[PDB]
Amino acid sequence: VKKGFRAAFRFQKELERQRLLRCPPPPVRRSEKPNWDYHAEIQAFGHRLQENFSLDLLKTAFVNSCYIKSEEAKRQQLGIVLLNLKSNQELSEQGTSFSQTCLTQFLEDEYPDMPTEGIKNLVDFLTGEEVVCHVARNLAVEQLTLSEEFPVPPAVLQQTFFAVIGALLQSSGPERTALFIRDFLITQMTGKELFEMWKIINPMGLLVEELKKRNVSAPESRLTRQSGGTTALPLYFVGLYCDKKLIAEGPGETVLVAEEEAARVALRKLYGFTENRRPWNYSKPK
Amino acid sequence: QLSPTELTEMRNDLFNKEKARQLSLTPRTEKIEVKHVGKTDPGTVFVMNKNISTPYSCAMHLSEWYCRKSILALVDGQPWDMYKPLTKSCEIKFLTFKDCDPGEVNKAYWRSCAMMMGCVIERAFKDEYMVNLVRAPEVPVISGAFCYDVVLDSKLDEWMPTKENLRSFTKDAHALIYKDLPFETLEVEAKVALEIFQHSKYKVDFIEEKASQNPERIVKLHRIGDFIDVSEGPLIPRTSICFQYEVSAVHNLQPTQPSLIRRFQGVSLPVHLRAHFTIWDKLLERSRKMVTED
Amino acid sequence: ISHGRVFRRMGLGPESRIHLLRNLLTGLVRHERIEAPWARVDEMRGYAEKLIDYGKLGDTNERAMRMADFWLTEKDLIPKLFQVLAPRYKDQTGGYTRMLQIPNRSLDRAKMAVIEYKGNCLPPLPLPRRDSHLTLLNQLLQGLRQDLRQSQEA
Amino acid sequence: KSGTWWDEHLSEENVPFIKQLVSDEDKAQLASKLCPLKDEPWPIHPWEPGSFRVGLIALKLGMMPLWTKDGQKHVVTLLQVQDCHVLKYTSKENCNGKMATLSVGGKTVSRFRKATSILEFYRELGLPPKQTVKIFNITDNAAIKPGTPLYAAHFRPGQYVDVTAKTIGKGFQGVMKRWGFKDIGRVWPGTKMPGKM
Amino acid sequence: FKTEKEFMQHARKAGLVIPPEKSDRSIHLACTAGIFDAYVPPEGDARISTERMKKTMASQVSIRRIKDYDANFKIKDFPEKAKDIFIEAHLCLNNSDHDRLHTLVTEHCFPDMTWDIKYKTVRWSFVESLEPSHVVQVRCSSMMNQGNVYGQITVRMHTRQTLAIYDRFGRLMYGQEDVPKDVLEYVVFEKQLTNPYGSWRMHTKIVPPWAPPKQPILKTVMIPGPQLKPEEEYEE
Amino acid sequence: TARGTPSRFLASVLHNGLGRYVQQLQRLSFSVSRDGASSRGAREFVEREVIDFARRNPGVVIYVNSRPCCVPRVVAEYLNGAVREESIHCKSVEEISTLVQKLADQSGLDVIRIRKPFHTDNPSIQGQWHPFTNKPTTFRGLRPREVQDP
Amino acid sequence: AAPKNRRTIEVNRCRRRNPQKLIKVKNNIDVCPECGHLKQKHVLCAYCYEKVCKETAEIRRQIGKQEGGPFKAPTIETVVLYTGETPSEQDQGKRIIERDRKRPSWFTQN
Amino acid sequence: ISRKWEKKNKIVYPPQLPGEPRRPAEIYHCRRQIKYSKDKMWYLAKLIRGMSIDQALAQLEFNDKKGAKIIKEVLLEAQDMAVRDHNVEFRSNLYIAESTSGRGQCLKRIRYHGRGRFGIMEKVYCHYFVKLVEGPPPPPEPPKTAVAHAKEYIQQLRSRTIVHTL
Ligand SMILES: [Mg+2]
Ligand SMILES: [Mg+2]
Ligand SMILES: [Zn+2]
Repeated sequence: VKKGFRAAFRFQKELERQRLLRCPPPPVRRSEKPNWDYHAEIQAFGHRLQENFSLDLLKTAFVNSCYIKSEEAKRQQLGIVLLNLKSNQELSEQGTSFSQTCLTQFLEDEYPDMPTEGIKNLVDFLTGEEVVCHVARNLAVEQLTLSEEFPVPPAVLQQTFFAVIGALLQSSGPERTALFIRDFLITQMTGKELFEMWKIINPMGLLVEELKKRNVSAPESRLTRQSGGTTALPLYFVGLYCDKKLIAEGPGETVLVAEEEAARVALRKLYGFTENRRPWNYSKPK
Repeated sequence: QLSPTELTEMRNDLFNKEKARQLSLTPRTEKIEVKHVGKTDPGTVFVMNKNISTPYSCAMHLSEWYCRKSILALVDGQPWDMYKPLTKSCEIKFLTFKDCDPGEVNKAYWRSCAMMMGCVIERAFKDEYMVNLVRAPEVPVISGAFCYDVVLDSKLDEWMPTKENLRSFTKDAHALIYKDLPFETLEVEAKVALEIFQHSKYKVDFIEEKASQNPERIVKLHRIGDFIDVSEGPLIPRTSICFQYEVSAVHNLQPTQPSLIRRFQGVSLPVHLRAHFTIWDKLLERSRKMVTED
Repeated sequence: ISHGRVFRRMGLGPESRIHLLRNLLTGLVRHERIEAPWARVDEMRGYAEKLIDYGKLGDTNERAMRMADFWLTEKDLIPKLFQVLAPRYKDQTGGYTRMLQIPNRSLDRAKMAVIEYKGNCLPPLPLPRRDSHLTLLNQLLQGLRQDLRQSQEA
Repeated sequence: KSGTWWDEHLSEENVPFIKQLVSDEDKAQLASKLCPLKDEPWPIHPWEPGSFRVGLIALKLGMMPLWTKDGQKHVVTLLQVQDCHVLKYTSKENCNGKMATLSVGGKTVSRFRKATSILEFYRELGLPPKQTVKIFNITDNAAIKPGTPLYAAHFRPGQYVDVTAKTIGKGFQGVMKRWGFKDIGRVWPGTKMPGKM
Repeated sequence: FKTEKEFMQHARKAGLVIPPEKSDRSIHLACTAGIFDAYVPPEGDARISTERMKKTMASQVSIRRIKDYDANFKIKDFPEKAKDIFIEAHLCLNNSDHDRLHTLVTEHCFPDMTWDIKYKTVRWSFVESLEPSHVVQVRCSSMMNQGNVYGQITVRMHTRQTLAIYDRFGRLMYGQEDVPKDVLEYVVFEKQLTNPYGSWRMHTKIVPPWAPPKQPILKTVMIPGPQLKPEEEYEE
Repeated sequence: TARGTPSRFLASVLHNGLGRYVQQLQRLSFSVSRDGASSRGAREFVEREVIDFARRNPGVVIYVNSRPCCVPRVVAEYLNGAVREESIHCKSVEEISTLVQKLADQSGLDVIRIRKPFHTDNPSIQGQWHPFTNKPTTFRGLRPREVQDP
Repeated sequence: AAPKNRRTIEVNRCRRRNPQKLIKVKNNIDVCPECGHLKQKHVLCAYCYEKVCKETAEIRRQIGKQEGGPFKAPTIETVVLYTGETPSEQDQGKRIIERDRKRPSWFTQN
Repeated sequence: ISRKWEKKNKIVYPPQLPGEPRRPAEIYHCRRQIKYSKDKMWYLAKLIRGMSIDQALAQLEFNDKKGAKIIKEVLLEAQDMAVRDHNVEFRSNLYIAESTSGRGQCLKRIRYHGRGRFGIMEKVYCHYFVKLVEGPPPPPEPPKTAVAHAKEYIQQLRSRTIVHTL
């Protein structure tokens, strides 16, 4: 036994760290932890985004139907005043509708040659559960969301995000909300190749249909380049020619894969969604 | 009309339904006192569940050596399947290939091997041709081979299996052995059995024949995977018990005029009774010779 | 190099080896069934077989009596050899003894064998038994044998 | 899963029967190769300078004294040819050698102690399995049809022959018996040390 | 050797002369080993739903002794009180409330209730009471050591209960979670009438032979036969 | 260490700055002792600096909890969920002001080795080099020592 | 020669855990048909052998009582007779050993 | 000393919901202060890892080493405990999940050397630990095939990035 306190106390804190790592506690909501004031957190949410949210509308956006039901059950069993809480169902509908039409107008203006099926798939990806939940989590939406289950279910989180967009639409109008859609949803396709967002099968079939609409001749596949054809690691470049004029060329480990890639390259060029296309313009309208 | 793939689905669905129906007959757990009367572990009592537990479950209570070697069971002195639920309290004994008198075990292996051949041949032929399984003749194991009576399509009357075609049958059979499929058994009334084999006239005749022998009109059905067949006696638990399996030859049985019945023949040995390559060849030759049921 | 060396090296040398075998052989004749290390029982088995052959010469034979006198330390066994063991095997030309490996003994895990004189009163040893003829493999071979008879007859 | 040998599962009745059955076929398989010249033999060419005919596998019976008319003694070794047959022929191209190769087999051995693959090779040839198989380098005019029996009269008195075999194994021996023996910082590769002789 | 005789037989064979111990202090028991006068439940009692006078008289004699120690005691109130004690005791099993359970049950009952379920999960609920419980018997012990007088009251309870026992791994081994089932139980309650703090606590249950066999267990069981040494031969 | 520590690539949170700039710091929690020499700087910071900082950063919510403590601390929480605890023990007001502003400007990403000092999602405008980028094509795509009209 | 350096645990595990050092799995184990206990194919069953030895020891103890001394080996054959058995015509003129037990099923009178 | 292994059997799991697949039972057993070296015991513990309870008992029965009998008794005790106290249905339906040896508390004894030097000899003890899991033995991972090797190699080539550039 060595006399002293500082070393023993420091080692106690060390042991507590291991006790945490060995058994990581079950994650809980931020609202339950210390240093939480809902009203202050709601106000910072708007100012942080440089938006003049209506506090009454913004608070309703975070109220999910599931939360209202769970609160009532808790109150009833623990018998104890009428609750008039309005859910975010109405706001999320307005936000979802505006987001779908706002994103459609944005994409149609940028990519006039994109087919409606392509535009819809991009709007589905941008408003998809994956993209929206990622954006909502990184904007503190989940921390302010009122839900029965934590972590907020993807579906509930997506509904709350569009409800917030609905509150912004009523508060600041369509023009302001559109810049919010552009800054947080349109940016999500940065770096992504078209077919990563819009999933297609048989690109060659789609290419033939699009060329017919344009009256162009059916594409002919030819071997532009070839290397190590009789090896486990071969390389093939396949070029598509219309009237003996190259429209696209694609690489592949097999001739079939290269031919399919060439079709995808042709579709990207036709729809004006090439890798080296003009970047999205974020300059403040002027 | 139902196609091959569709016919199997209908048979399995009716087989599955009756299997569920028999289970529902006893809604609650009921305990039967099964007493082991074997030479080893004498006096053991199994308090198994009625209509759910099987002889194999009793073997699992004793040891793994009982599970591996128990080809058949003697429930109240009657040959019983390892996976066949025990209906009531009784006495149980386990049979192996190396017993002093494995006559019942040898018959079960021969029947199960014949049934395995029915599955291979039924699915081997092209869709265009129609294969009809007449029956599996009961041939003593001392005959040299097991056989199945099949009526091939009229268009194949001239066609005769070649040496390469026979090897193809064995590869399919071995594929069945590799799958290691349990032999499921259902004892159903003749009415239920007739519905499953309505398409085949030969099976309906056989089903009525066996049903008449029994006073309760109950027919034993067996299934390998998706293949359902009618059998006269118990079968081995799994197809993986077979190690050496060959389809020796196919012989046409007179009179050809009414119908051309082709006797597909084969010979097999279990893992426990493996034969040497040289000895296996001698057994293979005599299997090719035609077998006459007596 | 021990090419063609039929005999084992045991005990403290040649003379000790013979005495060790003699003691085992004397015990076998009296008890008719003994258990000892496998190598020693195997080494002694040859002497056990040959001792019966000398007993068949008869007690009147001088050379046979000298052999029994040396190899049987307990003299009451000598009458048993000539008058009991030898007549027992009068019909057999050999194979007087059977030797079977038994589980390794607990102390030193030595490989162990049991050797007995065939025909003793003692309870029979659990001899290994070949599979029944009625087995599936034997029945297939029995059918094959029957067919080869018909073919040979034709 | 466990191991098995040929007669493990045979009954007392079927061990003698199977032993006879496999012995009778062997005797009948060796008697069916006793007339190679009426079984569609390969072309028989005349000997030419530079030709290399096949050899044979023999068993070493022992040694005997032999005397010559000049009064000298000579010790000879008796080599007996037992069930020697040609097993395989390989042409120059496929053999990866300048000369074609003829595979020859030696003493007949039990089929119960041979690998399945080897058992399948002899089944096609129609001969009982052999104990040893050796390769002889031959010219294209010395090719013999696989299955042809080879006899001791393949060699004639007055001829010289190289004889190859494995030497008597002496086990791990010391330098004195192995090599007859009673500083660069390392032992050279190939240094004569104790080892298996 | 477990038995004390074998221990003292081993101790005399070891020369370990253990002297006995005398002290003013002794073990203080709050309950008794068993029932003072076993109450045989009349056969056919479940079927329905001078000797009687003699048996009833014994209860009248005993109830007087109970009144002597506690004057404010009504046998009419006990069935309702006993029902509450029975339900509370079993509820303690659901949450392993042993310290509370000790107040509701005696030291004789406690081991039986909790020992087997030490590493199991018990879910039990009292659905309903089919017929009112009534005090079938009342007995009282004679003066015992330390001047301890005990009173035992047997209450017949016919109730609808639900029981589901899970094993150590959360897997159901007995019963059904929600299905109500009918149970007829005779429950003896004991109280140390001498102790100034004794209270009526569950003591034991009476199981008549005619009682129907209990619910079958889910899993199959193997009862092993005689394990014989090599010399011993098996005999049917 | 580089080999003994983790690493990551240069990144941003939600492409911050592409459409608009969002301050990643959202919450600051201060623990300050009413009595305690080590909290003297933190107490002075709360009196004269916290209010002006709060107005400058409306997006950040600041919780000041005055309680007995030996080591005053500031816990900074970011939008990406990162939590960064710092000690202001015995620090002057200027030092605390510097640390707090430093937390305000950080993104919340792990302060670990960054492999490259640049990140782009579109490295090439003209097509990434491949072995055929600078190889001429040949008539009928014939290979070396290949014969047309085989 | 003394070791030049301490061998590391890494090196020692490679030596100690090499397949050559590991216990080989046995494939010749089987179940005895008579008693159901385990045995090796080439070795007598331990359970069955002990059963024979136990009875053999009792018979030898009985032989000792009849001989009643050393160097008294009989010059005639011996026959063991269990309770309820009488000397056979073949088993006549032979030393009789009486066992106070029923003849074991495995022990068959010849 | 440490005796955590004994306490593992005391863990109680919450009742499983009907949807959840039946959780296999786990039985922990050990024997402390065996008079044997852990080094020698390790080979026996290693041998039965992953075997079925019956296969492990068979192998140990015919093992000459002294540790085999000791481990066999522990295994038989664990098998009996599983069915009796841990609600295991079939005694044969168990396999060796974990089998290890551990250093026991050893005794130091005064020993001697041939030249009169004074030595300390340790009398070695060890612990044997076993964990049995309900169910059949998990099948041994098969050998890596040629197809698997090719897929891995091609995957490595495809993961290559242009190093040290934009
Ligand atoms: Mg020695
Ligand atoms: Mg040698
Ligand atoms: Zn045995």
